[PDB]
Parts: sequence; C-alpha cells; structure tokens
Amino acid sequence: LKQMQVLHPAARMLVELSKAQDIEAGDGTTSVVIIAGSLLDSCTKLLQKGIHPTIISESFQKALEKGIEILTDMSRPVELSDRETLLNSATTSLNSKVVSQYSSLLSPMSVNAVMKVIDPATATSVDLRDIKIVKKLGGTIDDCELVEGLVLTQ
Amino acid sequence: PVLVLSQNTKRESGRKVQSGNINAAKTIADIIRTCLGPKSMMKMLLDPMGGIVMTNDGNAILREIQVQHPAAKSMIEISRTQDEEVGDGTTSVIILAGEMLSVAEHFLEQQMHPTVVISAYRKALDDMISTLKKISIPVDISDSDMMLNIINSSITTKAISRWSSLACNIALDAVKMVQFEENGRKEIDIKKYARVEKIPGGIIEDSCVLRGVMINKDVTHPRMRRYIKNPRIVLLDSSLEYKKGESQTDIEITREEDFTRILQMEEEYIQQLCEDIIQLKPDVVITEKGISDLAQHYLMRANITAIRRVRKTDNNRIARACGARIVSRPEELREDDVGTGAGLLEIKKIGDEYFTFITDCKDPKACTILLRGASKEILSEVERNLQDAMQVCRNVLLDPQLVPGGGASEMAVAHALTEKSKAMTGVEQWPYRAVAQALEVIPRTLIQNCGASTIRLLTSLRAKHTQENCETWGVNGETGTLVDMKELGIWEPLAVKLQTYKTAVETAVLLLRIDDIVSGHKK
Amino acid sequence: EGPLSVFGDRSTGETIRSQNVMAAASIANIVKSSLGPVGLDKMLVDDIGDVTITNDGATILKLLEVEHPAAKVLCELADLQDKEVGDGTTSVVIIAAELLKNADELVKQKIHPTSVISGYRLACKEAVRYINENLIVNTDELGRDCLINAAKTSMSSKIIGINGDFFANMVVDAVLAIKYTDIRGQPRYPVNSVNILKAHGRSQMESMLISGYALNCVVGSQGMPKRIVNAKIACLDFSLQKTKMKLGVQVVITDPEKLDQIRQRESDITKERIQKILATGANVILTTGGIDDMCLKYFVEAGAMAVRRVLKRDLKRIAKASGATILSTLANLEGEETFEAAMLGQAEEVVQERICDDELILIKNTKARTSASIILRGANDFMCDEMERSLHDALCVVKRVLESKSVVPGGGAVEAALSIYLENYATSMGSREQLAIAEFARSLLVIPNTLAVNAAQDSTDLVAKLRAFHNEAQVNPERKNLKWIGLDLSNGKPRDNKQAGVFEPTIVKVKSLKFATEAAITILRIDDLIKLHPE
Amino acid sequence: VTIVVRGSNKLVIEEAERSIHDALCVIRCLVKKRALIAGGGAPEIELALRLTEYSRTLSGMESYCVRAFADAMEVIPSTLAENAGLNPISTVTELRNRHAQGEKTAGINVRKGGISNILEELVVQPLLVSVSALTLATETVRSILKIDDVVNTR
Ligand SMILES: Nc1ncnc2c1ncn2[C@@H]1O[C@H](COP(=O)(O)OP(=O)(O)O)[C@@H](O)[C@H]1O
Ligand SMILES: Nc1ncnc2c1ncn2[C@@H]1O[C@H](COP(=O)(O)OP(=O)(O)O)[C@@H](O)[C@H]1O
Ligand SMILES: Nc1ncnc2c1ncn2[C@@H]1O[C@H](COP(=O)(O)OP(=O)(O)O)[C@@H](O)[C@H]1O
Ligand SMILES: [Mg+2]
Ligand SMILES: [Mg+2]
Ligand SMILES: [Mg+2]
Repeated sequence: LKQMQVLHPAARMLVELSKAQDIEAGDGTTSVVIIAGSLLDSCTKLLQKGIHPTIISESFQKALEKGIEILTDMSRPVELSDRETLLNSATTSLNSKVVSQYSSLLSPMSVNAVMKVIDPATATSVDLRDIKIVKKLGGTIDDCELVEGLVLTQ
Repeated sequence: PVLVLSQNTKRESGRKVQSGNINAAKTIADIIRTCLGPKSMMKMLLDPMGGIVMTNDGNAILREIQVQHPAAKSMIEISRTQDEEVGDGTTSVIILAGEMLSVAEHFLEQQMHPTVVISAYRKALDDMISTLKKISIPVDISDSDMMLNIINSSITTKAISRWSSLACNIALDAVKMVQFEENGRKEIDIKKYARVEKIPGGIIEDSCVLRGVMINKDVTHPRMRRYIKNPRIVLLDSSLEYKKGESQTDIEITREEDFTRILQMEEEYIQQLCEDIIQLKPDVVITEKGISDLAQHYLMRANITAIRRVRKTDNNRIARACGARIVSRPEELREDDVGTGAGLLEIKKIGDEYFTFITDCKDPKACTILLRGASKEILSEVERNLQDAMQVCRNVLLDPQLVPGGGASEMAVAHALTEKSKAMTGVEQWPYRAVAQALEVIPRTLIQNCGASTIRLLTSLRAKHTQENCETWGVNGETGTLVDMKELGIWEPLAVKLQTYKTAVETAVLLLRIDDIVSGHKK
Repeated sequence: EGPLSVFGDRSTGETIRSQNVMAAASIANIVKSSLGPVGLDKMLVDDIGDVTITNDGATILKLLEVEHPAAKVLCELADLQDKEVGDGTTSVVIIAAELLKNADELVKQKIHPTSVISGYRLACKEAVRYINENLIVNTDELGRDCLINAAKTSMSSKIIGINGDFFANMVVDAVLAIKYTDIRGQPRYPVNSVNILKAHGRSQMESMLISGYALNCVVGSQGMPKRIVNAKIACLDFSLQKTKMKLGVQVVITDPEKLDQIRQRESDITKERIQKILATGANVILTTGGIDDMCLKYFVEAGAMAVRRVLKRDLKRIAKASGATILSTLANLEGEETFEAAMLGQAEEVVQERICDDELILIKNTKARTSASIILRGANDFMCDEMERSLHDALCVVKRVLESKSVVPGGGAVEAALSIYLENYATSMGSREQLAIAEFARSLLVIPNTLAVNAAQDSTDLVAKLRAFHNEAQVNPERKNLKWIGLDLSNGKPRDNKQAGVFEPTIVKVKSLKFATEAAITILRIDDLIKLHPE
Repeated sequence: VTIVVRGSNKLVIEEAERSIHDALCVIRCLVKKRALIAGGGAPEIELALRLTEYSRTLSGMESYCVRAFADAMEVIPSTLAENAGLNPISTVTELRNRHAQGEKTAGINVRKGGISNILEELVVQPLLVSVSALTLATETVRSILKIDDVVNTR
C-alpha cells in the first residue's frame, strides 16, 4: 500500500490504517484493510434503505463490543516456558512468504532471539532495537545465521 | 506504452556477418595493393588541419582514414602493430591477410565449421616458420659493403632511391653511433638519441650526419664568444636566479636599513652561485631554466658562454654526446661531471636564423641528422624513408639472418607446404593447401605493377621452383623476367618475414571466429 | 481502468506471467550460441566506436543495456556466478531460463505455483545429494594430469583453444608458484596475485611466464643504470620532495640575517634522509609517491635505480615476495629517524626490458618466496584482452580444483544421469509434485541439446543414445561404468569422457543448480505488475 | 544478538528481512498478551455466526445493521477458499454448519484440501492481532462515515 501512490482521499486513509496495525501488532496488515473495505461495502445497502449514518455507526460500535467478548472467550492461555507453542506460532506467521521453504531454519532463530533479549520472569514488552539485522549479498537463504556477539562491516 | 527490453540496440547474426567481415577486409586490402614493389605510385591525402601528405608507406595511408566497420578497424590496428614491432612490411601484411581471409569463404559456403579452418591455419603457420628458418643465410656484420647492400635493397622502393648511395651511408653511420653497452650486459640501439632536424632550402645532397648535436638557440648576451675551439661544458637543471620558497614565508620590517639590506642579499646569493661554477673553469654553460642578468654579468666577467631554456631531450642528448652529466645544485659540482669530449662549438646563421652546433666529438653516443630540400612535404617523406632504413639496420644488427626477396621465399614456402600436404588425410587437407596457395599473391602483385603477363610468369616460376635447388629464383620487379636473387642481390631480414606471416595468420584466425554483432548499447 | 487512481500502469494475470517468461527467454537466446567447444564469439560496438570481442556470458550481459526486471535478475545471476566460482556463467542462464519456461507450461494448466516451487526445491536437494556419487578424487588420479586436463578443458571454446597444452602448462606452473604456507591446516592459493601484462606484437605462442615480478613502470631518469646484478631493494610509501611546513606552521622574519639559513634547511632535510637510505647499500628504491628532480641526482651519482608512482598493490606484492618491509616513515620507537639493513629485500636480478616500442621492469628470482607473472603477446589489443579474459577462467578453475579435491566429467554426462535418476525418483511421490520433478528432470536436458545444435549435428538421436546408455548404467549394476560417456562433438558419437580427459570442478555444477533454482523460484511468484509514471 | 541474512539477490534479501521482522513482531505480540487463538478463518466464521444469532435479539433498524456487520466477517474465509482453488460457497456453508453444532476450531486445510480441525494442523496465532485489527477497522469506518464534503484548497 505504501509503494503505490493512491490518489483518492479515502484510499489515502486505508494505507494509514495498515501503518497503525504495523505499529501495534506487526501482523495482519492485509486483513484489517480487507475488513474495512467489506464493512464500507456493506454500508451501501443500509444507506439505500434509508438508514441514517449515525445509527449505522452506533450499531457498528455495539457489534464490535460483542465481537471482542466472543473472541476473548475463544482464547487459550499460554506460558513462555513452552517453546513448542512459540515455534508453532512463528512458523504459522512465516508460511505465507517466499521463505516458507526455509521455515525449518528461520522458525527457531527468531524464537531464540526473543528469548535472548528479554527477562521472561518480568517481561512486559520487547525492544526490537536490541536485535540488529545485517543484509549481505551472496549465497542463498540457507546461509542466514545467528551471532551472539558483534558484527561490523568496515 | 512502448514495452521494450534492450533500448534500440541493433543486432545482426548469421552468414551475413561472416560475408560482411570478409568483404570489408578485402575492401581494405584493395586500397593499398598498388603501392607494392619498386614501381609503386604515390598518393596524396588531406588531413583535417589543412596539410598534405604525399606518401607511399602503407601505415601512413591507413592511419589517415576514418571508417565505421569494425573489421576495417582491426586491419588498421594490425597495420600499426606491424609498424611498431619491426618498422617495415606494412603493405604486404595487409595484402596477405586479405588473401588468407578471401580463400576461406569457399570452405565456409560448403558447410564446414570455422574451427576446422582455424586448426588448419594454426597447423600451417608452424610449418611456414620452420621452412623460413630452413632457407636462411647468415650475414657478417663487420662487412660494411653487405650492410650497405641490405639497406639499399630495403630502400630501392621509396622515393629517395635516386640518392640511395647517400641515404644508405647516413643510416648505417647513425646506428653505429648509437649502439651502446652499459652496466651489466644490456645492449641497446635506442632511437631516441638519433634526432632528425629538417631545414627547408638548399639541396638534398647537402644532408649529413653530425658528430655532435645541433640546437636552435643563440648566446644570451652579444659579447659571449660564438666560436670556441676545445670547450669544457657544464649542464644545469636549475635556474640561476632568486625565487620564492614554499613554506609560507613572510617578512615584517620596522627599521630603515632592513629594506635595502634585503635587496642586497639576493644579489649576494647570485654571486656565490656563479662562483661555484667558475671554480670549475668551464667555457659553456647550458641550462633548462632561465638565467638572470646579474648571472650573465658575472659569467661574462669570467669569460663564459651561456644558453637558456633548452629542452630536456636536447640536454640528455648533449650529455650523452659530449660526456657530461646534469647537475641541479652548483655546490655539488665535481670535475667528473664536466664534459671534455667535444671538439668545436659554433653558432651560425641558416637563412635569417641562429643555430648552435656542438661537433667533432671524440666518441659520441648520440647524433643528429641535418636534411635540406625543396619544401616541407619532401622532407617529411625523406624522414619517413630514413626511419624505415634505420629500423631495418637495427633489425639486422639484432638478428643476423637473411632471406631472398622478390617472391622467392613465398614460392619456396608454398612448394614446401604443397609437398607436405599430400601426406595427410581428412578434410583439413584442403584448407591446409589453401593458405599455401595464398602466399603467391606477393609475386603476382609485383608482376601486375611492372606491367607483365602474370598468367605465364607465375606458371613459369612455379615450374622453376619444382626443381631441386632453385629456392632463390624470383621476379625482377623492374623489367618483368625471372632471375636468381643471388645475382640481383635483393635480401631481407628474417624477422620481417616472420612478423608478417604471424600477424597475417593471426588476424585471419581472429576474424574467422565472429558470429554476430550488437551495436548502440550505450557503453 | 477506472478504479485505483494510481497514475501508473497495472497488469494482472497470465498476461504478465507470459511477458515475464518471454523476457527470460530473450536473454538466453542471446548467449545460446556461445556454449561449448564449437560455439563462436560476439562483437560489441558502443555509440562512439569501441569494439569488444568476447564469448564470456558475464561480460556480454554486463555490457548490454537491459530494463525489464525479469532480465536484470538473470544478469545479476551471471554476475554472482562469476564472483562466487568464476566459470559456468553461460550454462546457469540457460538452465534458469529453461526451468522458468517449463514451470510456466505447468502453471498455464491449473497447477498452483506453490506445488511447482516445492517440487523444484525437492528435486534440487535430491540432485545435489546424488551428484556426490559421480565424484572422482583427483589424488587417485595422477595429480599433474588431472590439473592439466581440467585447465585444458576450461580453455576450450576460447581464442587460446588449440594451444591448450602450452597455456595449460603455463597456468599450472603459475598457480603452483603462488601457493602460500598458512597455519598448515589447509594450503591456500591466492590467484590474481599473479600479474598479467599485455603487449601486442609476436604470435601468441611467444607469451612468456616470468619467475619473479613485472612492473609496468620505467626508471626515473635517463642517467641511472638499467641493470643491477645483486639487488638490494628498499620499499617506501612516501614522496621524496623538498620539505614544506604543514598548514599550522608559518615563517615570520623580523631579522633578515636569519632568512638564508632557513631556505637551505628545506633543501637539506630531505637530503639527510636519502643518505640514511643509501648508507646501508640499497641499490633499488621503489616509491608510491613522486621524486623531485633535485633528489634524482643523488641516486644518479650513487649508481642506483629509483622508480616513482608505483601502485600500492604492486608494492605490497613485491615487498611480500622479496622479504622487504614497507615503510611509511623512518621514525622508530624513539624520537629519531633511522633506516636499518634488516628491512631490505634481496633479488637476484633487476632489468629494464624493451617490448614492442615500450619499456617495463623485470625483477627475477626473489629469495624470500616464489612469485610469477605472465606477458601476453597478440596481433592487436582486442585479441590480447580476449586472451586475458580467457586466462582468468583457467586460473580460477585450477584454484578451485586444488582447493577441493574432486572432479566431475563433462560434455553432458551429469545432465543425462540426473535426468534419468530424477525421472525415476519422481514416481515415489505420487502427488502434484511429481509433475514438477519430472519437469525439472526434463529441463536439465537443455545443455547437451545446445551442445549438439551448435555443432550442426542430429541432437535428437544423440540425446536418445545418451539417455539409453545412462539408463542401462542405472540398472544392471555390472555396467555401472557407463555413467561417464559424455559427448564427442568433433565426430558425433559418445565417448568415455573420464578417460578422454574432460573434467570440471563439482562446485561449478552445485552452485549453478542452486543459484538457477533460486532465481526461477523468485521469479515464479509474481502475479501483478505496477509500473509508476516518471516524475 | 545479531542476525546475518544471506541471499542470491537484493529482492529476495529484502523479502527475507521483512519475513523475519514479521516473525519477531509475532513473538513480541505473544509476550505482550499471553493468549493464543486458532487460525485458518475460524474466528471470522464464529464471529459471523454469533453476530447473526445476536441480531435476532435486537429490534428495529439497528438489527439490520448488526446483520450487515456479520455478513462482512465472512470475506476472510471466502478469500482463503478462493485463493486455494476451493469452492467458496460450499466451503463457507460447511464451515458455518460445523461451527453451529459444537466444535469451534474448524477451518480450511489446504494440505488436505477441505475442512477439518485446525489445531491438529498446528496453525495458531495471537489474540492481540485479531482484536487490534477489528478495533482499528471499526474505528476507521466510523470516522469515514462522518464525512459529507470535499473541498479543494491551496
Ligand atoms: N497453513 C495454513 N492453513 C490455513 N490458513 C493459514 C495457514 N497459514 C496461515 N493461514 C491464514 O492466513 C491468514 C493471513 O495470512 P497473511 O497472508 O500473513 O495475512 P496477514 O499478513 O494479514 O496476516 C491468517 O488468518 C491465517 O489464518
Ligand atoms: N628490385 C626489386 N625487384 C623485385 N622485387 C623487389 C625489388 N625491390 C624490392 N622488392 C620487393 O618489394 C617488397 C617490399 O614492398 P614495399 O613496397 O617496399 O613495401 P613493404 O616493404 O611495406 O611491403 C619486398 O617483398 C621485396 O621483395
Ligand atoms: N572437449 C569437450 N568435449 C565435450 N564437451 C565439452 C568439451 N569442453 C567443454 N565442454 C562443455 O562445454 C561446456 C562449457 O561451455 P563454456 O563455453 O565453457 O561456457 P560456461 O562454462 O561458461 O558455461 C561444459 O558444459 C562442458 O561440458
Ligand atoms: Mg501475516
Ligand atoms: Mg618496404
Ligand atoms: Mg566455461
């Protein structure tokens, strides 16, 4: 969405929406835009039937309040000491990209990094500026590695 | 829009490329083939600056032409490489390459792959070399008459043949005066110590080689002597004047006496400098930089003659001739660096202009050649001919071997290859013979320029070379008959022939491997 | 369009896919005619009139101008193959293009691209695993013969083809002369430390190998000697010019009597340095900076050679070879400046040679270590440049063979064996990956076809014969030795290429397969193109 | 800690770096909220089902709007069925039928090519992703519904 140049003022808000998700979650950047488009599409028939936009907004708020409760009731608690769940979550988040074939190499590394930066007993958030990514041409994707030290380019 | 992939690059491929390359090479060869042999005619060309080049040399013709087809560029380049390597034979190489490339399309059009032709040519080149070395003749370099004969045989084709016995001598002397051995065992005949000075006017018979050097300069002050009998010469690389340093120097004065004081010290500096020269008691001072007037005053008081602003090349030649060496600080001037090998210094006028001659050296290792003539173009052609002659002399001095001229070597090698080819089987037999029959374009051309019947003379010569000992028979390029090169006396060095054959065959091999062309690709 | 105001152009669906494939195909069609001992060369002319003659895939693809991304990908693939290995930069493009074409043929049918990608990955992994059965240990063979055959095989199809034996011996000697003595865990062979110089003139059979080093430089002044028998060499990294004070320092004079002694000092300091160098018996001085004419006279009087404006890398190689030490200053661990005799190199001879109207410098028989250089003679500049480009490939191939002790037959034995094996192995999967594996196996077969087509032979029959022989090799174990029968192009028949002496490093095949598969996978995933308008 | 990323091209290197960032942000989300949920389109179809049931309770125009909200949540499963070459109508009907009679972890299996339990395939995702996506989408739609004019300025 950022690389294109959308000209319509409405379509210039959707991109911002995706940005917000990237800040909050880092995943689901496509799904939020799909959902927003679907809701705005459904609003057309309601407008034609003679509904007022204010009533539509209030009903959407009510539906959101119910949906959050339903989703929360769906969930299942997890503990950081179980590495299998973290590996499954990472490999699920990773099997939609070009590097899915290398997941059996990239899935553990990621997890390792997050467990080498935080203190699991009191971790309430993670600072990703403590993990540095270095891009080096040559070789194949099968050559990515994790360095527990310092890497310099000069 | 305009969906593209390569941005207006032009591509060609197929047999059309090979045919075009061969045609371009033959077209290049066609311009020149009238300038081979002692009956050649000249050509005049106009350069982008308005001058005129009336010449007969193949390289001098080819390097004045602008062309677009790359094959022509390759041919011009091989011409200039032949000129640089040995200095002679820049016409026969072009014709030979053209013929060897022409006799290949007959096989290319009969569904034969180029690699087979390449292998056959490379196989034939080695046998050409061996046969050339087989019929060689040694020469004794201490016999001056034989060396004059070789040089003359080299210059009977050019425009100065009318004065051959003159030019020959000149060339020989020059080379004999530059051969030089130094620390180690390295011998050199470097040709940057044999300078050719041209002065229009007079007559050509007055041209000579000086035992010394000649410069276009005059004495700095009129009272300096213009005629010294046995001078002692010092050469300087520095300036005899007061200059500024480079360390960001400034002066701040507050007293009355300082200013004048400073202006005096400069002069004092000059004085001691001049003294450091006068302590060696010389007669001539030569420098590449300027000379101040106060220095001229002191030197004249010491009875010295000074010259200014001579080029570095001229200073090096003077150092090599008189026997001195160049000094940049007078305080480190010794007696060993003073040249005492000269025999005369004179300053003359040659047509409203002053020239300086340093002549009568005891044993100079550098010389100068003074040419007179009608105008600039004639003197330029004479200069080119002298360059050819001196290069031939150097080649024969570095490799004392000789081979017959007039077409004897070509027919001998062709007969040897023809006799050897009947011991082989396979397709490569047919290209292998072709190059052999491509060596007969040298005698044929000669005959065509003499105005004789090539169809009968060529078959008579071929029949003559079939016999057992007739390896020196050739064509008399002035009358149009068959004659033995032993009696006519046309011999040429082996190095020139080897280079000619190698360059021609390798150019053919290079041009036979192209298969497509891509153009306009923006670097 | 209507929706999605984008002020650009959007393409979607099979259209773009087909377009992409065509682009790749075009690139292959440029180089398909320069493969094998029978293929020919190309001539490239720019807008101003420079001519380049070559049949190197990397050079051709680098000199061309391209703008379709699907072709720039292949150009960068060729560059990467050149950097990592140094050989086989033409075959990798052909392999990648054929893989892409065969995959698009399946994707036109309703086969999902992910299945094709997974099948390609599986086939590549299994092929790389299986190649390690076709290996030959070069120590089992006679080492010199294996090295010579590898170099001569690499040199075929180049301008130095028929001269394979002469240049092969030269290359092997030059490579062996550079072997360095590491920790001794493994030896190392730093090629491109061997200098290559070009000079047109005599035939190419007069190219020479120098046991020492060659400098494209000349002596500083014409008064110096030009041959030293027993050479003591001092390498310097600073200019010998009259000293000037730095930016901070300036001269202010209030008493005139003190001026003159200042101006002498600028000309004296540098002199005091030169004597310190010359007092230890140094004969040859090499400098990366300049040397003033005032300072050349000291060397001239002392009878010594001085060369200025020497390249840094040449100085490093000379100093390492002769045992000297590079100095950027004379200062020691005390306040003063000294030059010791223990930081001098020794060479057995230093000459200034003349080659075809120019001059250069030879340093022969260095004593600390052995070094090499090559001088190449040819008809003109285009020919010499092509020979240098050809020789680089052979040097790299010999280096790879020495470092990794394994060789593989050539001519198409590997492609035929892998095609047969993968076609057989695809039966066990029994899924939609079977089709992708079969297409991988069929796409591997384009190399022998191109080799036979360039030779104007019957490609179909020859490839059928190869496949039949290798099938008889894979079953019937008593005939296992049929996995080496390659291809003979000068007669049009198979021949045992292991005994014939056609070899190549296995790393070439491995890296080519891996890189080609990666490129095909990364291009096979695009279903939408958006091209924005210029600003 | 440092990660060194290798590849044969610039484009694949960039995509690999983006994928690794995706996985890292997913693990960070798991750290922030210790909760897990099933993927594969299950949350959207269950949301649509429960909101359709909830719509019957409400009375008046509001009810219509709630129903529309539900019908805007089945776009995600349908898309997932379309991209895999499956029949969307049958797949979504079977999903709704299986979610309406008990188990709430059913989803689309692309390996099997049908509908099955999703936890048996080990595809899971955090809850924060879904909650944040829904909340941001609803807020953006409510913001869009407030606009009734466009003015061109300098
Ligand atoms: N193996 C799988 N089987 C079925 N669905 C999957 C699988 N992996 C991921 N998904 C689904 O893909 C959806 C989003 O994938 P993705 O393309 O990354 O979109 P986003 O970037 O918006 O998360 C998720 O809802 C998840 O349920
Ligand atoms: N008197 C002569 N009779 C026959 N041939 C001659 C005679 N003089 C020179 N030649 C031949 O002319 C050729 C030299 O050609 P020339 O026109 O001088 O240009 P180039 O030397 O560059 O080929 C030599 O091969 C030589 O054999
Ligand atoms: N003597 C030979 N006989 C048969 N095939 C050969 C021979 N020499 C080289 N080849 C083949 O030529 C191919 C290499 O072609 P080449 O022009 O060197 O380009 P590149 O190696 O860069 O792809 C190899 O696959 C090899 O099998
Ligand atoms: Mg995602
Ligand atoms: Mg001549
Ligand atoms: Mg190759």
